[PDB]
Amino acid sequence: LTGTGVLTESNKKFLPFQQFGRDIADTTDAVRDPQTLEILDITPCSFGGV
Amino acid sequence: DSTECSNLLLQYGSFCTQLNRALTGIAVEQDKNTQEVFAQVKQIYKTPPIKDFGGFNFSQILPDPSKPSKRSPIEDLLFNKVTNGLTVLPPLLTDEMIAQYTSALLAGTITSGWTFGAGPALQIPFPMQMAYRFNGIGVTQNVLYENQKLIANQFNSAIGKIQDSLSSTP
Amino acid sequence: YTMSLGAENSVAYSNNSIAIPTNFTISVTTEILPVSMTKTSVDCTMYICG
Amino acid sequence: SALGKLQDVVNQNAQALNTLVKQLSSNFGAISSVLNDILSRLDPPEAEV
Amino acid sequence: FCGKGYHLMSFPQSAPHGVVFLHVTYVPAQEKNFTTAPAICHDGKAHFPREGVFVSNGTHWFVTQRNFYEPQIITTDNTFVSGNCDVVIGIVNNTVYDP
Ligand SMILES: *[C@@H]1O[C@H](CO)[C@@H](O[C@@H]2O[C@H](CO)[C@@H](O)[C@H](O)[C@H]2NC(C)=O)[C@H](O)[C@H]1NC(C)=O
Ligand SMILES: *[C@@H]1O[C@H](CO)[C@@H](O[C@@H]2O[C@H](CO)[C@@H](O)[C@H](O)[C@H]2NC(C)=O)[C@H](O)[C@H]1NC(C)=O
Ligand SMILES: *[C@@H]1O[C@H](CO)[C@@H](O[C@@H]2O[C@H](CO)[C@@H](O)[C@H](O)[C@H]2NC(C)=O)[C@H](O)[C@H]1NC(C)=O
Ligand SMILES: *[C@@H]1O[C@H](CO)[C@@H](O[C@@H]2O[C@H](CO)[C@@H](O)[C@H](O)[C@H]2NC(C)=O)[C@H](O)[C@H]1NC(C)=O
Ligand SMILES: *[C@@H]1O[C@H](CO)[C@@H](O[C@@H]2O[C@H](CO)[C@@H](O)[C@H](O)[C@H]2NC(C)=O)[C@H](O)[C@H]1NC(C)=O
Ligand SMILES: *[C@@H]1O[C@H](CO)[C@@H](O)[C@H](O)[C@H]1NC(C)=O
Ligand SMILES: *[C@@H]1O[C@H](CO)[C@@H](O)[C@H](O)[C@H]1NC(C)=O
Repeated sequence: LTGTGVLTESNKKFLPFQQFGRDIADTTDAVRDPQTLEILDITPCSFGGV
Repeated sequence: DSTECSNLLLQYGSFCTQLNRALTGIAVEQDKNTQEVFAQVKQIYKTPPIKDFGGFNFSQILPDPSKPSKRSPIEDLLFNKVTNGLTVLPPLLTDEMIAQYTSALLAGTITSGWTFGAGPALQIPFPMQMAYRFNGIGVTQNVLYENQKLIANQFNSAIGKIQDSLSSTP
Repeated sequence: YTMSLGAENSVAYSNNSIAIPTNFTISVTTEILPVSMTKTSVDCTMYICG
Repeated sequence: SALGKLQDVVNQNAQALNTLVKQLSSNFGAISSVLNDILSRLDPPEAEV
Repeated sequence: FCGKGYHLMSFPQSAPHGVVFLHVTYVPAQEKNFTTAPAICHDGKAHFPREGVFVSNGTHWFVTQRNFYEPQIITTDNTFVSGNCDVVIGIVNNTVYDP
């Protein structure tokens, strides 16, 4: 799963079978990393108009 | 009826939902338009059986009871002179209902002037209503009261000319 | 049902009778009119291509 | 339902935005609806298509 | 345009993405039947109301403003003269008080 963003700690209660989270736009919203099995939140990097 | 075509069309997402939603918005907007234009009174007014309005003749614009549609002669002429997944939705108000609105508006303005548009309908004799309207344009009442027969004749001739002009112009 | 257009009223018209209000009601009614929408800007390049 | 007009304007704007967001999840006949997947799966000649 | 009835004044109120207008209107109430005439015949002169309308409570004729029943004695101050009584259809006979 390729993408760009800021990876932070998450407080979302992922069930054990659940791997990743998805938003309305079908982009990944959270991920469970291998080798640690901990739940990471994915937030897009800052952007806006100039 | 093609299943493969619908399967391919599923790739495009919710385009059909957008189109149907826009058409539904237009369809409800048409009924709303008709309500705003015609449903301006909550009271269905009726003219008295005797048509004594001080010489003023409203026969060409009042409903004709003889016709099945209960339409005025001018309204009858107007309705005569205007002639794959696609459906036409009928309007919420029928033509009879819109004609009944117009009849109520005509009866209210003939029997009560402008009073029914601002509150309860207050009856007033029609030559006196037209005298009020003459005051509204800066003309005294006596000008009308002394010329009431002439004004009534001019109004009747003008209405007849309206009917003739509508009938004879394509 | 066939909807009713309104309450039936027969105004008592005659050629020498008038109705004059002996009182009045001070009425206050609301009219709601939209003025503006939400100002949304869409970065076309970022929407299409990220 | 007194304030129905303003709520209708807000609902239409939010619904249009949500429809625009949801349109990103459609692949329009492509192999995937995710650009990252296509870029990490295919060479430029076919990823371009 | 500014509510139902005879418009007096309106008050604006701010709303989210809109405006709400409080339309204060005058609504006539408690109407009463009267017998009316276009003009009053007096001394062979036709009298017409300057601002109001001739009304009769059954036996006596008054002149009142058109939107509120305020009967007044028909005088030469609230009426004007135009012609004789032979032209107006429906003119009725009554005296016109001279102050
Ligand atoms: C009002 O106008 C109508 C039509 O303009 C008059 O009806 C006509 O009446 C005459 C005789 O009374 C007939 O010869 C015509 O054929 C009628 N025309 C139509 C179209 O019906 C009516 O008489 C007028 N007056 C009143 C009081 O209704
Ligand atoms: C003025 O008088 C007329 C008739 O004298 C009244 O009209 C009648 O009202 C009653 C009560 O609703 C009805 O049953 C009759 O059918 C009406 N007659 C007609 C010819 O319309 C009218 O209500 C009176 N107005 C006021 C304000 O008292
Ligand atoms: C005109 O209408 C008003 C109501 O809008 C009447 O005022 C009411 O009068 C009664 C008895 O006099 C009181 O019990 C009410 O409390 C009054 N209402 C208000 C809102 O003040 C008034 O009496 C009417 N006047 C005439 C001449 O009919
Ligand atoms: C019409 O109004 C007039 C004046 O308001 C009434 O005349 C008065 O009636 C009262 C009640 O009986 C008497 O006490 C007065 O002496 C009368 N004044 C005059 C100058 O006559 C009249 O009665 C009213 N008519 C009706 C049918 O209500
Ligand atoms: C109003 O008054 C006039 C004059 O006072 C009345 O006219 C008179 O009518 C009688 C009979 O109808 C005649 O004999 C007189 O010659 C008329 N006089 C004039 C000067 O025209 C008129 O009839 C009255 N109207 C009503 C409705 O009472
Ligand atoms: C290796 O990954 C597995 C999950 O497949 C995990 O249970 C294990 O703890 C990982 N080991 C190390 C040393 O990270
Ligand atoms: C009103 O009609 C009656 C007949 O019902 C008539 O006698 C009277 O003169 C008419 N009045 C006016 C002002 O037309």
